[PDB]
Amino acid sequence: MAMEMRLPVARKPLSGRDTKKHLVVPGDTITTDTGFMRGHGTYMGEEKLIASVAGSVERVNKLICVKALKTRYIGEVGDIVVGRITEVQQKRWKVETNSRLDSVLLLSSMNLAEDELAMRGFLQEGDLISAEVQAVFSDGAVSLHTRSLKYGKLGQGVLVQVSPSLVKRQKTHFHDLPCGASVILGNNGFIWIYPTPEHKFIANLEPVSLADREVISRLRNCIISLVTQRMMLYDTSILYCYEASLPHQIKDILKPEIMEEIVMETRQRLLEQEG
Amino acid sequence: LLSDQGYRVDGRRAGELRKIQARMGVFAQADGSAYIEQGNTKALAVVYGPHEIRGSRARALPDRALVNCQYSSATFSTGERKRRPHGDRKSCEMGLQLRQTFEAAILTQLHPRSQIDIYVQVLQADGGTYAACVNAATLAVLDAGIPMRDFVCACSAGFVDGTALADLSHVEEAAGGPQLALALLPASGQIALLEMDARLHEDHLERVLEAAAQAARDVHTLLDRVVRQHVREASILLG
Amino acid sequence: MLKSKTFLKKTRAGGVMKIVREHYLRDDIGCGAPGCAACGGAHEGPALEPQPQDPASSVCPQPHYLLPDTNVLLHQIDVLEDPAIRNVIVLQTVLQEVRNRSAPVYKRIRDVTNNQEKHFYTFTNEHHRETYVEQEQGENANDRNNRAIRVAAKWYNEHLKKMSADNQLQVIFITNDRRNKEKAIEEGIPAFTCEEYVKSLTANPELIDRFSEHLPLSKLQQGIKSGTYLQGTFRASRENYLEATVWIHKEIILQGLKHLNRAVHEDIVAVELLPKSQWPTGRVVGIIKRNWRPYCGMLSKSDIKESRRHLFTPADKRIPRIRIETRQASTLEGRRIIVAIDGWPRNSRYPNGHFVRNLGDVGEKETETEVLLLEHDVP
Amino acid sequence: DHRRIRGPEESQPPQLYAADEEEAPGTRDPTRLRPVYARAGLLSQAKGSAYLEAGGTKVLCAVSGPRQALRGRLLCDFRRAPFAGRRRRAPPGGCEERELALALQEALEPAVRLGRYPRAQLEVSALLLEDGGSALAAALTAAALALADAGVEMYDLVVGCGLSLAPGPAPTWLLDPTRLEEERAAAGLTVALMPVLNQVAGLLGSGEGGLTESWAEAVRLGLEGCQRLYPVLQQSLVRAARRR
Amino acid sequence: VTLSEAEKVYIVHGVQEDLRVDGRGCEDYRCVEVETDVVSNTSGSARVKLGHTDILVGVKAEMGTPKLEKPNEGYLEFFVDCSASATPEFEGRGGDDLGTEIANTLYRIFNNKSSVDLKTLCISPREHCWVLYVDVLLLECGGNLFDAISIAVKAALFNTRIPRVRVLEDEEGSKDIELSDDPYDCIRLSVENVPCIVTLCKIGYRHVVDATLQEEACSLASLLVSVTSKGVVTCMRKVGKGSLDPESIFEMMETGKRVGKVLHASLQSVVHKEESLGPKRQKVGFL
Amino acid sequence: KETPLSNCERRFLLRAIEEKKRLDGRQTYDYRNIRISFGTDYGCCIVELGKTRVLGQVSCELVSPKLNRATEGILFFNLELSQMAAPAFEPGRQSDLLVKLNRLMERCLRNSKCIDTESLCVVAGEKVWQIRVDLHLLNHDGNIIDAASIAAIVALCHFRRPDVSVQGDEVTLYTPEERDPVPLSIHHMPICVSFAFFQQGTYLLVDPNEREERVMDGLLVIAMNKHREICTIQSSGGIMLLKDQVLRCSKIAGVKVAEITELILKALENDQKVRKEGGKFGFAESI
Repeated sequence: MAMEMRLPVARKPLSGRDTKKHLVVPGDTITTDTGFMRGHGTYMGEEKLIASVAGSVERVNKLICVKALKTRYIGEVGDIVVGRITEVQQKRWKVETNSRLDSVLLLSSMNLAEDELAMRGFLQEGDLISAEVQAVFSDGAVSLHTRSLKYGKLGQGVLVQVSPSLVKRQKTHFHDLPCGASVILGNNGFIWIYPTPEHKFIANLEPVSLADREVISRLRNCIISLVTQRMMLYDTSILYCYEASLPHQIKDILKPEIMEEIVMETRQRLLEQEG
Repeated sequence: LLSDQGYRVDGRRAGELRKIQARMGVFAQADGSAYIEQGNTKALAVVYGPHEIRGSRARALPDRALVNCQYSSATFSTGERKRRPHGDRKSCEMGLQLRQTFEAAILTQLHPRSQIDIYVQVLQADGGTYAACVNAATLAVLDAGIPMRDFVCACSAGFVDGTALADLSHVEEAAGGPQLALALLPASGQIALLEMDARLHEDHLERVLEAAAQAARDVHTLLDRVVRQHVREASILLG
Repeated sequence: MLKSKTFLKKTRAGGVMKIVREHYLRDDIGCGAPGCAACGGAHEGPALEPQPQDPASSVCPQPHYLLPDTNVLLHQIDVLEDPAIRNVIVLQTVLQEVRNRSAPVYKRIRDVTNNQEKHFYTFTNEHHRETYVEQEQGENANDRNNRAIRVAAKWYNEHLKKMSADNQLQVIFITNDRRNKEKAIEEGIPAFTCEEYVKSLTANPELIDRFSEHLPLSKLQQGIKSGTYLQGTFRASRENYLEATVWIHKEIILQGLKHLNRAVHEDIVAVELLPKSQWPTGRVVGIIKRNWRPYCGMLSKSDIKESRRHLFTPADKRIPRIRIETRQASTLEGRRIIVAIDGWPRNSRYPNGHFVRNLGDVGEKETETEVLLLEHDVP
Repeated sequence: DHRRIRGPEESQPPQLYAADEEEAPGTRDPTRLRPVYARAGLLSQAKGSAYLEAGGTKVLCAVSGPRQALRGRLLCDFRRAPFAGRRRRAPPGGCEERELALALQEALEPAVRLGRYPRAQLEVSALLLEDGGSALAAALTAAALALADAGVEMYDLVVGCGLSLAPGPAPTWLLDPTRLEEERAAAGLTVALMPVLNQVAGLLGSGEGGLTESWAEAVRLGLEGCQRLYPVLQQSLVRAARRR
Repeated sequence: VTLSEAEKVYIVHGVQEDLRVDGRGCEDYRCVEVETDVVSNTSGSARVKLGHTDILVGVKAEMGTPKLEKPNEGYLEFFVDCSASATPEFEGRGGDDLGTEIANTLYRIFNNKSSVDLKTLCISPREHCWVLYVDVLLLECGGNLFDAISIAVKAALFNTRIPRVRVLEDEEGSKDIELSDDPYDCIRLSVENVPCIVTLCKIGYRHVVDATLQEEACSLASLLVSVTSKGVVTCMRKVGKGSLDPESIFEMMETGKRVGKVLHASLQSVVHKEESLGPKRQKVGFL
Repeated sequence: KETPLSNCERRFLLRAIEEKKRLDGRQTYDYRNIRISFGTDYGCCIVELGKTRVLGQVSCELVSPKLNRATEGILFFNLELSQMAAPAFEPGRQSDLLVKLNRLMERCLRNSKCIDTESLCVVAGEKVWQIRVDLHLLNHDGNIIDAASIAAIVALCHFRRPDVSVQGDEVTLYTPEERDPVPLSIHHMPICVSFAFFQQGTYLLVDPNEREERVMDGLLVIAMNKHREICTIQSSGGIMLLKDQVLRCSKIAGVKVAEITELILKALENDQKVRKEGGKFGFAESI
């Protein structure tokens, strides 16, 4: 039983950026070429396109928008999402994600009066669900639907909340790693980690074995370290973080120096196999 | 003695500001977090962003967002210990003016049925509290990415011996008497908020107002650098 | 560069509270002498007359400049107002210490400073980056001020030597204590006293110049019933305000502020007899009954246009001068007001009182009428 | 402030101005209990009530009935009477009363099962009429008996006893002290356990000086005291049920 | 309502086999950050940072009436502002509820008369004594809330510098008080008898030191033990909805005094490393 | 529970604003016809700004002074919204408008140094006058700011306090039967003028009534003086305005404070000439 205190280390700038992305702060003027449509994250002022959120700019052939760095989750059609149930209303559930409103899940989408009082039993207040996004309401509320049986109420696992602008828009988010743990990389800021089943819903409440648990908890701390050092989060990055985590024991990697060397080695590996 | 031979008590002339340093992204637990300091006045601002209404659901407006601002000073701010419960009158006003300035330019139009909360806590007050709180809240909002009209900057000004003074300390607000704080958005020159508690004569008024606005523009020429510097060292880590 | 200064001042509510102030250090403080080019040239403000015509050096110096200490500036102000002494540099620390010490000395220095012809340059030593000193722990404030003045004088010596083209302009330091002159020689700069310089300038005849306690009333009335202490009414005189009498119903003469234990005109006091060799002379040792009344008079303001404590001269000559604590202090000038006394602490020469009401300006009929009614107490 | 009749500005108690030397009460047996007089269902307009008396310590409790996963929440209010003790407290109080109310709430929830009360609440109101001794433990015991007679479902009763330490050179623990034995005291402790399930329901005791062994001995002695004290409460609640 | 029950049973099965969700052992703290003298308008200031949770404590000095119960020496006063900075759950009135309770516990921790030497605080008896206003302003609540407050108030009382005042008094009214210069001020408190709180929150058969928000939310009951430097144990408290079986109290009490020894020695070493290192140096950083 | 405004009310009133015509028929720069009435006893005034009644009362006592300020008297203001004034003014519901009026009145008539505080001190540190004024809003059909400022200034002008005589340490007050109560010392009369901004500062209006406040989006308050000094200004409503607008607004506010100071002086003279010849309440000019 040992405890450690330290003086708080002052942050260092740590510099070569090599970036030509064009950057705006709110209030300044976007360069107007005639034949732009409109954008989100900007507005019309005095017949001049004025950006409204600090960040970078993106230009499409017709669309000019401003991409920020930390927003809450925006409703998108084809995305998979993880959410937490808050209230049990009469015809629908209220699901909280990191969106600007609590998302709504109608009962007509859930694959299982006879429904009204039994609605409470098979989907408990406060569990964790994963679903595809059905559509978007008019005011910006997001509606989600469980189409296939790979969605549903989740297992026991562990959850980590991140910023939703730090994950790739890359297909097949469901990754079952060769380490022994499966992960759901939601398109919002949720990452779910659960042990892999061999049978291939019902709550399998048996205790998970120790090596499986320690692999699960090694992935979680690497995800925390990645989102702390502000890098993109995807499957090969998680694998190289696991490989870089293998020399050190699990408790010590939340010290910042071990985090620095893991992120540096992972970024070097990703860059050298990038091309 | 406040200004003799062009020099003030702090040792600075009539136009230049204090040294102000703003740091973004302190509390990763919250959504937007900023810490600013103007001389010895410390200000801390936290915004939890557009979250849905938790309780008392009749408060929601159908078209635009709702802005909730709460001002709380620390109990150990000045020499005399003051208590924030049962001392609410000064604070209630300081919250409602923040509500005014951030319903002014926050674009509530893009967020129907949405609650945006702005919490400002002051850690050490050395005069010019209101401007420091507005600047901290502006940096905190631009952390969390709520899209707004313009960068918002606030400052203060006084009038002593025929000369205008900018960015008063606690000493200069104590003995002097003419205070005038304003909040300004500089893209259009529109004064967002005025505060003045004085015995100031009409013929001087325009002069000090110009100096006040000039000080505000200097704040806009400093914090902008910080914001751009911050966002630049975001993008190098991303792409 | 930014530094921080710390004070531990008291309050008005009998309390002690900490103060931390910011303190900036600027680089663009000009030396005030056009011989330097690094400072810039001829600030529209007062200059120090570069290459001065010699007023009368003629014994010790080359053409030079004068830089005084605090005590010489408090004492030899009658020397320094004179139009022969022409080029003196004034430090800001000395001026602020004068502003703390004596009001009309500061007034006269300001009135000479705004006068252009006698060339004075005020130097902001507290904010110049070369000359700022911090307070070392274990050092009184007077020692810090003396060391700051010495360091700034050494800085002027080194700045007028090297930064100028050719070093032909000295600086001269004036003092009263010869030990301070010895310290100035030991650290650096040449120096002189006030008296030696004012003698050996040249051309003499233009410039030859240079509590008792109060016992509580129980012991007083015990001593009256038992013996030596005897009570009576107090009475001042319009002739000599050091002289006063006490009636006993026999009259007792008492003079001197040590014996006049700060009792106002019509009161009930208790006098102790002096020994008979020093005569019927007595001394006030206690105050039995205060009997005060609001007095008419005028408010003579100090030359500081910002201060709070002010001096009040009453109407009749029998009442000592009263120090009040107002903030108005400007519209009250030239108007007869009435002031009421509230107590006499041990520390001050004067009482403490307060404003009550305004009557009118001096010279109008109605004001003088109501004043002569209130003084002789006609209802 | 303006909803009660105001009087003088500032008042002082007479005991501080009183010039007398009050003697210590002397030596006693450590496990010397006070005689206990308890009866339940005393009040009429309340759903359940209990009155508990021990020497110089009096306490009364009453329970308002249930009113309109989901789980019941018993919020308990603890008021001391304004004339209990030497000094007179303010009628709102505000500092010490909420501190004792948290001890009550964190000691009663292991007793009252709340799965049988969806979306309802219970109001336990305790009132301390005479601060003769162990103040927290008698309030716990009377609130437990009042909740039992009120007819809410439980797992067990709650029996609590307070302790105290005489500040002599050999620190010897005392059981169920009087108010003078708290005034002389250095450190005082209070435990409460459900005797059937044999589990501690809440312990709160301020310290002045001790060592880890002594606190352990005090805890097990308090468990012995409450287990010892139980049957009088049993027979009193049986007689109160026989009145029904 | 804050987390599901399947993840509850996963956390408790992780607890019973010595690997929690971050990979710590049964009896291991995470990294603790202590910063001295942040706010420059106080007599003493401390900042304490544990994971997510943030506690800043400022201590001022004031003059006042000592008391009528204890006339000849001074006392301490506590106020906790559970601010609206932490959660929007407590925004306008909910903070004064929880911010009450913490404050009450601190009085018990300082109800010793052997905790801090109050005979130092006397100026002249029955007339004037010092009142240490200790104010706890937590910035963000992140779990295990009572440990960091105790670490912070110990660090802030170590940083406390009280100015040396002696009062002259005469036969008259005479309230003239000196406030001697040279802020040397060797009325620094002897902090070596000031206790620290350790929680021991119970999850299953095993008890866990330093629960997080998930690890508190999965737990039923908790023991609250305040330990001094040597072996001295001040007040104990049971906090929680659940019940607690008796032998677990003794086990958690011994584990609490062990963790208390480790904490106390390590805090003394770290704050002596602060004052040994460049009081004019280090450029104190709140960023 | 207040009645909501129609859409057609908004459209017709904005179309009326766009051609510079009010509802009642005055111009843009015209106050309504005001009336000042007095009570029986001293210091009781009723101000009608035109279907808007504000009651004003001044009471005064002897309180021990504040410790930092031993030599002047305390002013204490209370502007309380009565229940009869508006059907939505239930107690505790309208906190925002209550604070927004209360702090504005307090800042104006305190920090403007309108009435002397230094003339009040009887015995330094022991006995000082303490003035409490109470304004009750009785009927709500326009600016509460303007009518409240008028009522407070008229009540401060009309109030008289009982005489005290100081002799040594004796403080002997008198009944109003035994001595004439002296009037109070006033430096100047500061007053408030309200400006309404419509559709982002295009159209400037003076003195909006109820519908005219419901349709507006901007309010501005300028407090000025007889000698054309500006005391306080305050913006509300969340509008954006250029500085040219407030520069032209100060001039019109100066003309208006001159006219209302003329009205208050006629009011005081007419009431005093009424009370010289038998005693009554003195109406006042309604123009």
